Amino acid sequence: SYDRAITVFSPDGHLFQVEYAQEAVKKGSTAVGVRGRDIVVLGVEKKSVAKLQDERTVRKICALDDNVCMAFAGLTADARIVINRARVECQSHRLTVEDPVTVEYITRYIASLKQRYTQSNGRRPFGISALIVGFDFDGTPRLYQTDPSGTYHAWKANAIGRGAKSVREFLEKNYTDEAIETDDLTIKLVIKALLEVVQSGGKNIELAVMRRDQSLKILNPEEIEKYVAEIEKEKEENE
Amino acid sequence: GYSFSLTTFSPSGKLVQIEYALAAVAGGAPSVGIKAANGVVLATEKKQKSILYDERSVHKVEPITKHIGLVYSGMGPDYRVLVHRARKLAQQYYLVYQEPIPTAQLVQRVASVMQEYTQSGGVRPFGVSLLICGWNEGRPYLFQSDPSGAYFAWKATAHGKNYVNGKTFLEHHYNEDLELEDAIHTAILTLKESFEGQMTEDNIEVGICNEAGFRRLTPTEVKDYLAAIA
Amino acid sequence: LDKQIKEIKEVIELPVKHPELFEALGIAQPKGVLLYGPPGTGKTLLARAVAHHTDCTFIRVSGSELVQKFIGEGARMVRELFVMAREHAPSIIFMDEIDSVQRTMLELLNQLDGFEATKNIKVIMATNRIDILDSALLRPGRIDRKIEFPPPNEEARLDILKIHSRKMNLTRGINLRKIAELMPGASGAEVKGVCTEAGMYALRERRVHVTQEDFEMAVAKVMQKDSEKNMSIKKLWK
Amino acid sequence: YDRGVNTFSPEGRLFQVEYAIEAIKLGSTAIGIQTSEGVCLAVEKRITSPLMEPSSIEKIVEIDAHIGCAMSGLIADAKTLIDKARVETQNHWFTYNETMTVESVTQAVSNLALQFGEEDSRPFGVALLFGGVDEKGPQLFHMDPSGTFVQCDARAIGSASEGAQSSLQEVYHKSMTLKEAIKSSLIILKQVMEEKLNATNIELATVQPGQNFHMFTKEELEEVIKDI
Amino acid sequence: RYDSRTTIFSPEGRLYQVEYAMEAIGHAGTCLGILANDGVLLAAERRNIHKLLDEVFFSEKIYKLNEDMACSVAGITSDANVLTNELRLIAQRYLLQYQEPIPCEQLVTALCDIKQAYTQFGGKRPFGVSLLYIGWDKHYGFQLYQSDPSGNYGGWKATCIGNNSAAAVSMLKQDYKEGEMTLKSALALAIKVLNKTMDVSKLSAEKVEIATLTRENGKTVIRVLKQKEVEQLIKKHEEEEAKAEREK
Amino acid sequence: NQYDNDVTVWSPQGRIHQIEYAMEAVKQGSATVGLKSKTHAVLVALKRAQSELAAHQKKILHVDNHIGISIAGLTADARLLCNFMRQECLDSRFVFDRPLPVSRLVSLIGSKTQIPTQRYGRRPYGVGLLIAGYDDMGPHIFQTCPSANYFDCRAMSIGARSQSARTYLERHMSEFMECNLNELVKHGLRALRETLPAEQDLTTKNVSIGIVGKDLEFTIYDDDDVSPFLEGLEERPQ
Amino acid sequence: DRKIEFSLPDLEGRTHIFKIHARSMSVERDIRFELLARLCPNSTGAEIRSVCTEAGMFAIRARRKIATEKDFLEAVNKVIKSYAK
Amino acid sequence: SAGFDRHITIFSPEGRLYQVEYAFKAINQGGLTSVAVRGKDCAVIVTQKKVPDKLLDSSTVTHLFKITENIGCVMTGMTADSRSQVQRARYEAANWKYKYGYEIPVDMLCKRIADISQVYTQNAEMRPLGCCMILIGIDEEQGPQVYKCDPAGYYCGFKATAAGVKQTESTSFLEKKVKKKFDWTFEQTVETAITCLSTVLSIDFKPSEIEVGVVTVENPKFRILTEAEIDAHLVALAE
Amino acid sequence: TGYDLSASTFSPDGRVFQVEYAMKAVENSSTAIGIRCKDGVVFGVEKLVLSKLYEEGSNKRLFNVDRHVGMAVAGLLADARSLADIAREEASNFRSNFGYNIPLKHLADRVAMYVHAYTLYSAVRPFGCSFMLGSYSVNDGAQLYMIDPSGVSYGYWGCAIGKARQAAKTEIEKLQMKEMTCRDIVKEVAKIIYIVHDEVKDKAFELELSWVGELTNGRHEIVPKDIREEAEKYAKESLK
Ligand SMILES: Nc1ncnc2c1ncn2[C@@H]1O[C@H](COP(=O)(O)OP(=O)(O)O)[C@@H](O)[C@H]1O
Repeated sequence: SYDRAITVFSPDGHLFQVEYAQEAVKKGSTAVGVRGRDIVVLGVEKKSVAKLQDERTVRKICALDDNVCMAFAGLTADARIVINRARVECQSHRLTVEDPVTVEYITRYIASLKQRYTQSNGRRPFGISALIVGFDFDGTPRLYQTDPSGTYHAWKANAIGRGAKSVREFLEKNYTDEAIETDDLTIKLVIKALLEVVQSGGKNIELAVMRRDQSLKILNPEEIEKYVAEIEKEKEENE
Repeated sequence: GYSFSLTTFSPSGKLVQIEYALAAVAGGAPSVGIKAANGVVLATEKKQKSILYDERSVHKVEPITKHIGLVYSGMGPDYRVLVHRARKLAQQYYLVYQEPIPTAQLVQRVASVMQEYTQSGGVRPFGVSLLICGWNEGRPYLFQSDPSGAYFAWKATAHGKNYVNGKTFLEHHYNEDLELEDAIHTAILTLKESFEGQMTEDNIEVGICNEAGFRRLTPTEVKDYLAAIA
Repeated sequence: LDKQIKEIKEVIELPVKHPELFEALGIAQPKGVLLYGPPGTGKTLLARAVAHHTDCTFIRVSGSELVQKFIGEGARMVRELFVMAREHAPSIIFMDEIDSVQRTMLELLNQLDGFEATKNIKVIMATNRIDILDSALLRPGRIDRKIEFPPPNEEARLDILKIHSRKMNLTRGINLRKIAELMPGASGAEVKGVCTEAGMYALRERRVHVTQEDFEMAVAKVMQKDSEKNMSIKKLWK
Repeated sequence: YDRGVNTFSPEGRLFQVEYAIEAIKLGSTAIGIQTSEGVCLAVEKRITSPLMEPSSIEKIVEIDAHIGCAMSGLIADAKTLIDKARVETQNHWFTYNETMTVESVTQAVSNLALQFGEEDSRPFGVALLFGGVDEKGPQLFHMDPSGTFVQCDARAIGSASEGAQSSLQEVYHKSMTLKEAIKSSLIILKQVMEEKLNATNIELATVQPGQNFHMFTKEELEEVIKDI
Repeated sequence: RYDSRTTIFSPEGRLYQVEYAMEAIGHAGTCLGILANDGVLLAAERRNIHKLLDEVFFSEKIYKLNEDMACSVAGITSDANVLTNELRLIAQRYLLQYQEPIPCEQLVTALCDIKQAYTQFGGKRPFGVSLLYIGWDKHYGFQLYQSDPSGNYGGWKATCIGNNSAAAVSMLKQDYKEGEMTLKSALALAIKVLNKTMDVSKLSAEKVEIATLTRENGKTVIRVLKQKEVEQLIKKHEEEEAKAEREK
Repeated sequence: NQYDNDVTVWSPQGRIHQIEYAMEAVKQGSATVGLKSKTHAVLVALKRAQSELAAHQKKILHVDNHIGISIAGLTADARLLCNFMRQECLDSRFVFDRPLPVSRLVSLIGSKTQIPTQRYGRRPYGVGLLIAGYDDMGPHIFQTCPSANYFDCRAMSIGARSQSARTYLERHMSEFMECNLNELVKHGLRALRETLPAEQDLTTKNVSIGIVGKDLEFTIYDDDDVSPFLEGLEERPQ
Repeated sequence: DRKIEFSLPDLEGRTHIFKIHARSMSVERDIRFELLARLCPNSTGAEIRSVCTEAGMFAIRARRKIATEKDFLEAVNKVIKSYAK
Repeated sequence: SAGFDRHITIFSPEGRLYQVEYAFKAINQGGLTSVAVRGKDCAVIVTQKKVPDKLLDSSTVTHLFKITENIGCVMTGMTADSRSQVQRARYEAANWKYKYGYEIPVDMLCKRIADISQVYTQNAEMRPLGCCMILIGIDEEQGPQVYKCDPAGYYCGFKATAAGVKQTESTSFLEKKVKKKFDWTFEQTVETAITCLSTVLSIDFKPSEIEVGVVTVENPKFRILTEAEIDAHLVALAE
Repeated sequence: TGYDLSASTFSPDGRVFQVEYAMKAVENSSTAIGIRCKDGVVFGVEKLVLSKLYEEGSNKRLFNVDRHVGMAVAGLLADARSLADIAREEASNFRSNFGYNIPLKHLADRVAMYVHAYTLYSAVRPFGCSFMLGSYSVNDGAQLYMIDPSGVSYGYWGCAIGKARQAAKTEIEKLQMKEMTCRDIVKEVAKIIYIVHDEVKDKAFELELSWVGELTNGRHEIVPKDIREEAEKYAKESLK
């Protein structure tokens, strides 16, 4: 048997189609998020909005609920439909159920959505992966990622392929078991990962930081440039 | 090859299956349709594998309203099915808007219909291209709908087998200020150029849209107009 | 067409005339050339011309033999052409219509990556249509530019006419300028074709004709071959 | 003869679900043992990244307090089976007001396992180990994508499952105490998977007839670490 | 051969069908969205310039669906028509359930989601149509957006789609204008870009279709240019290039 | 071969090789034994083991107190038909409150299994069954095949190595008709021993029995019932 | 006439083949071959030969003119686990 | 030509009705031939009832059928499909009379059957009916008609027509006959059909070999001629 | 080859080979004959003894559920059972709606239309058996019918389906079915069964008979060879 069909096993049991979904994600750009002492911080890179194109329509980050936001890497159409599905799911569950929503339920829901759209022929799996941030682990922060194979997991920090190969190794080398001292060092580590990222010029890099008690916050390019310069100076006296 | 299925693109960004349906349009019997200052003319030719037929038992020119003319070039059965659905759609619009179908509305709706068969491999698009003429707002108009599910307008047009010479004749012969009878004469002339053999009332039928209403030429009228073509 | 001559000369004639420049500035010599444009329209006419001015051996390969299509000899035939070219250095290798199987493509890429430029041996491979494969070939060590062949302009088509106009006679006032403007967007060989189809129009009267009117209908029958279904194609693709 | 499940192979087998059996090989190994003292399940982790939350891998999951569960296969179909099992057990309690016996769980889960080609899909590339202490005492079962299920005194499923199963067969008998069975499973895992065992790269779970709750082990593996 | 069906993935992880769709618009048209201020315009060229095509609708590339929305079309005509009617239906539904004009971005994203859904599922084919729209709303006012078969929407100060898009985007980068870039400067830029993208000299008016939206009429209006004003624009461009030749 | 798509494909030979593969899948099952007297019906099974620390796969399933089954094939379809017969027995007990006769139930299973054989989208139920049932009309021992066909046998055996059994039952059918229950189960055990390899012998672990009678409800006779009947088994001489 | 079946070596077979290959190699006559074999999964005999050669390579990289048991172990991890990754 | 003809919905590169022609070839395999001829006030049908064996009952192998008490029918094709389409035609006529109340002329019936056949041609779910249709009927105050419908869905009226194996020869005979304007009366029409068939098969028929049906303005009730009437017609042609 | 794989796939010339495969598969099955007298119809079927595991009367090929119709098959037994079920359902439908007995012509027509309907759609295959239909009606006449898996049915004075087709047809031809009564028909049917390859290459066979007529109030019953054994010994009269 071969990979020409969604539901067909390889003779050694592999499903080459979902592996191709993961690889189609792997061609997608860098996406690295971490959870700090209290805050969860993310950084959007490689947008490269060229002059005539506007950066507003890029949608570097979309907030599902006040305690969860997402952007996904890969195909923007699939990212958008999954954003709409997650937003509708969380809002409807909070509105309808006798008790409100937690990030774990929406994590399960999106994992189930990927597994479902992956499960049958005539229905292409999503070619996107995303790194989930939640505020209400009894007020504590927590971090997941999602995968086209309908797979999710929890991390102290996570990255995906294009950013994984370099940045994630840099994190596993650097990540201190002590949570980054305050959101200041959280943003410092995010900027360091962006330094491990390809270009780090600040022309398209933007970040969104969520404190797990405060709602989501959006960072301005000027503050991002100031943080990048601070990290460059810190590397400068590191000699 | 890529024409095996209609649901996929070619690397050249072409739908090979839709093209071959238009080849069946080329295999259709040529029809000539031109507009005049006072109306529109739709002419077509017929031939029989034997004189055993009742050549008047069926009609190739069909109306959709009392003031609409319509002619095709393709295989008969798909044409007749499309005519039935077009008449029913016109009736539905008459029920809804309390008005008869406008020519533009009719052509867009029938083209959307003919697009409805352009999805999924279990169905096949019509091998029929349509010529539509009608009166609207006191002025004559004409268009054409093709198996692609689209439409385009035309002051002078024709299609079928050996259509390119008809195009050349229309380019070098048609002007926008022609008169209805002279339009019928031009139509029969370009049909005679388009098909071999003598053109007689057994061989051609023509429908003309007048602003008040549309009618199909009787066999005696076909004999009279076909005779003394210049 | 003029821009084609300069860049091909800079990439073929120049590496032939002054190898000292590339060694003095310490560069690996340019290795490959690739041509975009409508089929022919000076495509082969250029490659054949440059080889004459450099006097190097010209190799002509059609796209047809490239695509033997039954694993004919594509694996080794590429090498056999290459080795013979090295034996007759300096030489120019030309292939046309690459668009007209994957295994011999990898074979060519490896040879393109592997053979030495120590013999003024270069590859000029030409194409007609814009293909997805073509953009993949533009890689390090294989090809270095994107020469384009546009359809000839009004005065440009006139020069094409004048190229074959030496042999043909003329009336007391044949204005090729007015004849030139009647075929907008026509390719090059078709401008030869209108001269070609004016050819047996001289046989239509079985004597010296080459008349101004002749080209006016020598235009007529040429354009339709460059035509016909293009009228429908609008009603087809739309 | 590989296009679909609904086609019989020349020998009578199916070369579509036999590969679903092959998918068990690419999954991590897991150990399950049934003893009169209790039922224990062991799961290998092979830590993939220090940044991962170790418990985020659901290869050890509970469907009810009287019963245990372990996994070897694609974690997505794994979670689907896990959810289905929790749903059937909870509904069985809702209707009967009693615990769902482990054999009934294994049977009722398998009906969802029997949907690859008989309704109106594809077998789930997951093989499971169930461990329950109920009205029939301590119980350990194994079930595979083919839909067959078996009551097991011991079982090892996953990658390198064959050698572990062979060694366990050489050592284990159906009259051990629970602790020595756990020790045998632990030494077999330590032999097979990576290195000296610890909470990071192995997971352990065990349920008892007198303790029909908390199969899980959370840093009480330290006794195992100092012992084995 | 991993390009047969839209729902399969290839061992390099790309969708050959959707790329085939992009290449299908690659030869569709030359429709463009102009960078402009005080008013936004679309410019379209028709490959149906003929002595006998009637253009009865007085427009075949532009289609207006609001008092503040309009669209320009380049792609498969049947897909284009069904997409425009679907947009009309979406606008009708939004106006019915909100009693408020739709935001442009919400509408275009809804269409792109529908297109993505049409691509995702089996037995179904991507709409090989890319079309440009403009709109004024209470969220962002002047807005210009582009959509593609894959289900992606592109926001642009200026953009051009169809054949020879590379030259248009390169010159729009080169001849770019910002801020004070009035509608008349946009007309000049559109004229120049279409003259270069087309092979013609003295670009004929009947080969171009242009529409625009103006907000000095702040109750909002959309205009489609006739032949005479376009011809005057052509004459203005001709005299501009003549002056540029006089600048030698 | 082109002719190995779904059962919809008729072979030129007048066969449908999918059905023959289903019969082979029947032969894929382990040895089974089924035999009756004029008052009882008994089926004997050989429970295939997996390991010294795993239980043998069961072969005898309970459908109703008056009808019993024994399976040989891919257990999924076996259990699906088992649930089917359970449902039909329940409906029979519900409508007129009457134990369902064997013949009508077996005909229903035949029709149900036949529908896939004509229709694409579902492989036919590929499991071999032995059926033991007693009703108010007579005692019955039955077999069915994935070809949607069923056979009423005085004595029947399906599975691997079953031919030695089949010879045993064919030779001894002059005896069973009025043999007692103990003699009938001894005959079944002797039939099972014929299929045994020289290196394996019967025991409670691998032997399963199922008995139904006119005054004895169908029950499954596992290890506990196997223990007494093991005595009186024919030896293994040479 | 005769069909001869070859199966993957068991623990006894693995010990025997390790004895066979290690005999010609320069090692200390103190290695626990049985430990290596039972550490070895269903790995074929070619795997035993390759592991012995890789242990020799490990020794060579340190220029130790005797191999060590440590080299045998590290070769086992290298080969077996690198493929078993 | 080859390859693209394997499915009915696939247009060959030439854009031709290949599966339609294959249905026609399935028609021609049955060694049969039929004809319908229109007269001044009569319509005549006759077909070859080539009885293969004597052990069958001749009543059970008829190929003339009454679909309406005043409309006739004649078959050419495989028996099962012919029975199916005559049942369908009877149902369609009955439904028309149920809905509209008054008559369903042969024109409507054949047009409807041809339309439905076009439907099966259009969708790939079911194989097209590989048999042809010929009918006769009297019209309101105008006269008799003969209509021919085929698997392609082609549908038209006929002054004379033929079906079966012997298409071209029978049609040529009819064409040679019809060029002259004369009183094509009932006896002359049936004689012309009979002699056409007796030459195209070139056999001196015994009466059991053929079946004759007729409808006429003076006798609108459709009739199937008895064997004795067949002998009377034969001795009429005997002169 | 090629244009063969589906019942809906036409051949480039002629008809679908799927149907032909169906009827030839019918040709290789066990033989079944049916002969009708003036007022009644008699059937004959040969059945193979399987092994001694068989139970002297199991899996027989004679089935009859209708107040005046007898029915026997010659083909694969599973499709035979399914077609018997369809015939029973159609007969019950007619009896429920119309309220009276169905003419055997109409019943065979509907059953054969359903059979051919199983040949039209590509998702379904033609049947693997051919069977015969026998009845009498006091109102209009006596009937016999023969139906094949191709959806084609005819009425016969006598017919024979199985691996005896032409030889058994000739054995039918020697009879005078117009005027004979069903009492002699049973004897000739059983003898004809035995003469035509009873166990030439086959080991042995079992014979079963069916008999419906006006003399038995129109209803069908299996003629008992448990009594009078006259056709059985009549067959052995023909051994030499
Ligand atoms: N620019 C040009 N000027 C003159 N002749 C041309 C030109 N382009 C093409 N031709 C004609 O084309 C022929 C050479 O073949 P060409 O079209 O260059 O390539 P190919 O052999 O691939 O068609 C010559 O006969 C020449 O007359």
